[PDB]
Amino acid sequence: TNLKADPEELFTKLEKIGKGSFGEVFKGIDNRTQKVVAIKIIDLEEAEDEIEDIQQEITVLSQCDSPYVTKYYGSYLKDTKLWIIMEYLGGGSALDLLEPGPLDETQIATILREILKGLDYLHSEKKIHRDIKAANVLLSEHGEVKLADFGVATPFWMAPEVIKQSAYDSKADIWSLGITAIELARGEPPHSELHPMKVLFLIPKNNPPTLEGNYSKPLKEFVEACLNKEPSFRPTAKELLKHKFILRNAKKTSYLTELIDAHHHHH
Ligand SMILES: Cc1cccc(-c2ccc(-c3cc4cnc(NCCCN5CCOCC5)nc4n(CCCCN)c3=O)c(Cl)c2)n1
Repeated sequence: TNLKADPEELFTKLEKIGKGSFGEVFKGIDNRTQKVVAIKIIDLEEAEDEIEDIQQEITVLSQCDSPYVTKYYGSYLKDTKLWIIMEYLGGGSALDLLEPGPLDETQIATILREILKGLDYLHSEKKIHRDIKAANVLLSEHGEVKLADFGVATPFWMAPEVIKQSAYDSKADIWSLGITAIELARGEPPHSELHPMKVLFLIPKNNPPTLEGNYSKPLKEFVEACLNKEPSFRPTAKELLKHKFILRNAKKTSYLTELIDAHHHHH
């Protein structure tokens, strides 16, 4: 992190665009390029126990160089405040884009395909995302789909072995992807009506969720593949990129601008 430069001279801070982990997130302008950025400001006086978690996510982001992972531009310390500068993605999150109404299976398949490309990248780099969910999938204004908000190394997207504090690996991300597929299809993850502490024992106790409703059998099978209780029975991200649901239904990401437009016109 840069300790000399004054982030308030380098960036113009604009409106809040999100409640982030450990701090609020603002739309900002890079004053030298006039590009829009996302700025997370964390008060390190008021968030002291979590500082190592913040450092860990910065480290992981700084090691990533993929079209499918939100870019990290650096961080600055001013008085007690840490400014973290990231790529601004103007389409908003996939969770945002569920608000006007249901996605169609081409949109679901396209978003899942792009998430899978990001997971393929991370897993090939021996990284685990750890918090795959629609709120952490961001779209550019062109429809590009990228991962953000890595989990630290709410239970609804957690694999059973993560909850049982077993040794887990990248297959935990594949379970979370299955939950995210249900969320993209239905609007909410399984058990969304229940208190989190009940969900904490239901996920290990119960059979895995299934996708309920009038969805194509390939989509239900995609979900069932990801949501195996046994991690070794879950496919890899590489394998899932060849799943018939993806191959039959995914299309150009640029088509997702229609989804972004529907969210803009809805508001
Ligand atoms: C602790 C730690 C360590 C290292 C890094 C970070 C860290 C994590 C995430 C981000 C972040 C980036 C980001 C980019 N673009 C966007 N666009 C939203 C546009 C919405 N508009 C609404 C109006 O209509 C148009 C669309 N939002 C971003 N958000 C907010 C959303 C988070 C979703 N989970 C970020 O939180 C940053 Cl900067 C740093 N954290």
